[PDB]
Amino acid sequence: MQARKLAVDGAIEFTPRVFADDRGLLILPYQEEAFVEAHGGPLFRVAQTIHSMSKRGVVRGIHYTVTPPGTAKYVYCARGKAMDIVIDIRVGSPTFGQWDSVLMDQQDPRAVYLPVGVGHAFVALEDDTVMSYMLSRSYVTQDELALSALDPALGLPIDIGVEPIVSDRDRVAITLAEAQRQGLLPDYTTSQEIERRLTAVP
Amino acid sequence: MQARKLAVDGAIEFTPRVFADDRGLLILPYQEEAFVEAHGGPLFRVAQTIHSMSKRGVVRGIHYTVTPPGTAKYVYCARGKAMDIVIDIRVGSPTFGQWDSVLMDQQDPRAVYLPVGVGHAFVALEDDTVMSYMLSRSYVTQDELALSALDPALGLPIDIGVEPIVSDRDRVAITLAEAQRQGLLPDYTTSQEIERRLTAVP
Repeated sequence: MQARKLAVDGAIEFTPRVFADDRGLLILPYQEEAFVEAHGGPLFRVAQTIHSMSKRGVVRGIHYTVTPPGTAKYVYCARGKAMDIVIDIRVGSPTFGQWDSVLMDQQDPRAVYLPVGVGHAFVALEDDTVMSYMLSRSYVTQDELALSALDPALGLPIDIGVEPIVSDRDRVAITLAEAQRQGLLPDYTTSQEIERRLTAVP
Repeated sequence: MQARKLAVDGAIEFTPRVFADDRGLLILPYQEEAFVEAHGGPLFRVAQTIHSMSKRGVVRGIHYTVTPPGTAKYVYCARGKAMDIVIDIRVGSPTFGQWDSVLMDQQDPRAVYLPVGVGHAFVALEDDTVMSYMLSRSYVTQDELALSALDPALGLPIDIGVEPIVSDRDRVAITLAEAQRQGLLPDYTTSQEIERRLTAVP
């Protein structure tokens, strides 16, 4: 497994080796040793997993959790192809306002660790695209917020030659800048404090 | 999410609700609230995850970890269709020698919790069948053992109309009864002690 630090502080891209034989294939998308090497502590205790399947051109996001309590996540594409996007919405971060993207396909699988306090989005590049997540806390509707993924200011890589397919909840989301002004974005220091507790060595 | 106790003591089948809209589908395969209600404590800390893809007719198993240290697992089928099998190989268990099966498909997805010390096998019923696992311990070859899935004493449902595709290691694995005589099986009391430690509350 190889790890590569992303441009959003603390986010990490993991590239597992793909093992093949006459029965099929195997990857180990999350590995404690590689994870600790790159992050400095183990994964958060897992509270919930997600399996989402999307049609081509679907854009989901930008999603984040009110912080505190916040949520850290670990995601990979288990079927199909996605452009995964991490957006740094943590006020005070050295990379605040920046985003980075990871192409996730089945030939060269990659997983991404999303720190507490960051935003997540993706676009499905094929039908039947499955995004598989581990989360540090169960989804609580009241704590789950969104930002506009289509915000021309951000210029996310979510246009693939078709009209983006977006839920009304994601479509009506306020922009990063509006959320900042309203005091709705996570604080970087607070997010790192929470993250350090979630990923502490037991 | 609904939980159902399987015939192997401690193994549990979870059935998540499938949410659908014009973008696709979503399930939450692992949910802490439901899991804690059914098992009595939260999932083990996740040491490693697995993404295994198999051709139709592949039979993997029966697999278990030398105990101690043992491995507990949580598994679901993320693509394709599998007959998932849990086999109670724990000497001293009240359900020793029994097995149960869970049909894992994309229409009515089900996940299974496998206690420490049990055996696991499955048959892929479609090509490109993906089995997705969370494990309590990283896979160590020397600690990973096999039992015969074709054992006439068990009568596992693993022949589906094509010649089974089986690794050489699985093909020559000894039977459960023979492994018992040889002293190679997990002990139930030991297994339960490890499981209690892994899944303790706070």
